Amino acid sequence: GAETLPAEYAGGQVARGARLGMLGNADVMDAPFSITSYTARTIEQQQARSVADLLQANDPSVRVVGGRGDLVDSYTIRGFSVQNADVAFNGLYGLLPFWRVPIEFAERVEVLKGPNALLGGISPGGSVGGTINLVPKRADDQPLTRVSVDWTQRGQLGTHLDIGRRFGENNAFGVRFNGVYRNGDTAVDHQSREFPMLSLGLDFRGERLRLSSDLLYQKESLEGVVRPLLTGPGTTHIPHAPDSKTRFGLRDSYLDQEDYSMVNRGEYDLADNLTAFASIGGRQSNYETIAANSILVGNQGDIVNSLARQRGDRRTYSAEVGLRGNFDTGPLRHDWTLSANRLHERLGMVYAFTGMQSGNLYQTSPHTPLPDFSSLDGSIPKTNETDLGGVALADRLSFLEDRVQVTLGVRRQQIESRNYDQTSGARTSHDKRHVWTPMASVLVKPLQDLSLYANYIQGLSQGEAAPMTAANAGQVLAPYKAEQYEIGAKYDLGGFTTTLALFEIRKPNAYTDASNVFRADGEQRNRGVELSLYGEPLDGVRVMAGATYIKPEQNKTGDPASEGKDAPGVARRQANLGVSWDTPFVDGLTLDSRWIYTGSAYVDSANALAVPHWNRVDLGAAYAFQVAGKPLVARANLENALGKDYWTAANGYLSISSPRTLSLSLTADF
Ligand SMILES: [K+]
Ligand SMILES: [K+]
Ligand SMILES: [K+]
Ligand SMILES: [K+]
Ligand SMILES: [K+]
Ligand SMILES: [K+]
Ligand SMILES: [K+]
Ligand SMILES: [K+]
Ligand SMILES: [K+]
Repeated sequence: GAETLPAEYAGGQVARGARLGMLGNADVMDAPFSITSYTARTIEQQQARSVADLLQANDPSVRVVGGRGDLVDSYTIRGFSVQNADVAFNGLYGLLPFWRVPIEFAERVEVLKGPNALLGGISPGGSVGGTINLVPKRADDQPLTRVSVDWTQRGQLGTHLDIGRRFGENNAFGVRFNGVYRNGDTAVDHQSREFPMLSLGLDFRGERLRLSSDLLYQKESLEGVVRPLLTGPGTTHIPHAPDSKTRFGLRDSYLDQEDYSMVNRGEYDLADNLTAFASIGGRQSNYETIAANSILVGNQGDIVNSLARQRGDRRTYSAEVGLRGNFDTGPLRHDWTLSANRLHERLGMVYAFTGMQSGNLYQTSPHTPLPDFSSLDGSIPKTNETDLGGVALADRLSFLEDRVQVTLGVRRQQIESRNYDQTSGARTSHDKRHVWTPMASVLVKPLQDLSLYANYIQGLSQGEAAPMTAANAGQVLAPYKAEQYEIGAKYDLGGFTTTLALFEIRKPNAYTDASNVFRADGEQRNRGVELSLYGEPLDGVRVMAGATYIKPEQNKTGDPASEGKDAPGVARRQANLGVSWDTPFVDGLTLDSRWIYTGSAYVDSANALAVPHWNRVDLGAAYAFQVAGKPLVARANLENALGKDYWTAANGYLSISSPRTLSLSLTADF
């Protein structure tokens, strides 16, 4: 079925399938895309708390910007940015915590590489690099009464309860609750963090009727907020990264960020070859912050911290309804889906940038003045209203005993947004557009264990508004249509799988031309190769490895200083290697190592500002034992074991590494 949880692959660290938006779940070997799905077991073994913790440690395609000391994580995938706000939830946008998705309630975290507008519609944030999808935990038949306690340097103490029960005839009903409370000093100087999280996953499985409800509350409170380093007009070189414990932004920064959501989902089998489905959900997101971005001034590490207060009240609704069925026109099977989706959001987002305070990269900042930001006090006005709605039709044509599979789709995507000035309430912009966006794929299975494939699909982003500097200040540009071609090969030898893919993604870029009109006449052309190996090649020895190579060409810019140069914040080379080993010499003892590599990259489109490659090494240990009939597992995670300090490049800015960080936990099942 479309919604059946894909089984775990050999080794239990990844799964055998993942969601393809409106098409539902597909096995890796029947997906004409590059998909990876990480399991709860991998989450729990690595003591990963966020999407970022997980993807950075394991995935060769994903690299994190911001990091855990910052209020936000973003992701780069196939040399494009992917916003945390663009992470899906069972294939739906707008329902997960806006700045940073927690994963201690997740059964899977999945990554579909490359744009996928046909499959899911436009992402709220306009991301086209790839779609990250979280699958919520459900209650298993066996009852779960799990408690764990944890410690993370320097003094964060936590507790996590995971309780599940199924009930009724044939265990038709499921209830799974997760609660976390984690609090205390982080690894970084003068920083502390509080984190409460509550989730519930509720399901009913009947004969023809399948229902679920997911609820989530979370809050992230920071005392001390790490922020990026911006390049300044005459930066000529990027200083060497400081000790990752140093905190060189605003000493008395804070964040309070709260997200909560609910989504209800259903299917009903109207006949043996016809199923209706729908989902309705929404999200409230409350944001309060004072912090500062650090700006490079000169070239020996001096900075200026540019202070801001930001307050946000964000209210999102997200829904889908559709039909899927199947028929035969002779030797050909049709598996068709007709879907319609809607995201509606009202946001108030106010800010004021006041304060410029001198600091240094190599120094943890002292207490400094907090400007008077009381002009943002009171109720937060509406600053934006957005409505994204689409209708799609797809058909997977299966031929020759399902060994050839041709998928075609088209979607009509509507976009509408209105903006209002934060001070005056004046209507500033109103964008209303539509785009038709198709896909086509083919997959052939020469062997049971070998799949070859090609796809074409697009990605959409809402057009930018012209900066106030420009001749066309305020004017909203047309949507950016990204286009992907990909081919690849997947080979499953039973215990492990190797994949290869080649892609290209072309996308318009906007810039201010030499006559001060902001135009989307730029083109980026990202072409790359991806290689992966995963599974359990020997008994008790699990491996996840991979490497990418990408040429992220700014193939059209006008400006000769940048033309045909590399897009900033996009390393050409990346790789990961992870090994998890059950020691045959001690019962219950498993040892993990990981190596993460990121090649050199640039911060600027002229490519005068390069930042070096980097390496991180992680070490883990888990020890499973019994006490009084009950299973316990003690774990250790050592992230960045070598204590390396490194910049991650982005476009016009960089984010500092986290320090060497030890986590310990004990888990008990009752
Ligand atoms: K899934
Ligand atoms: K890995
Ligand atoms: K970012
Ligand atoms: K998308
Ligand atoms: K959008
Ligand atoms: K957004
Ligand atoms: K824990
Ligand atoms: K706005
Ligand atoms: K590069």
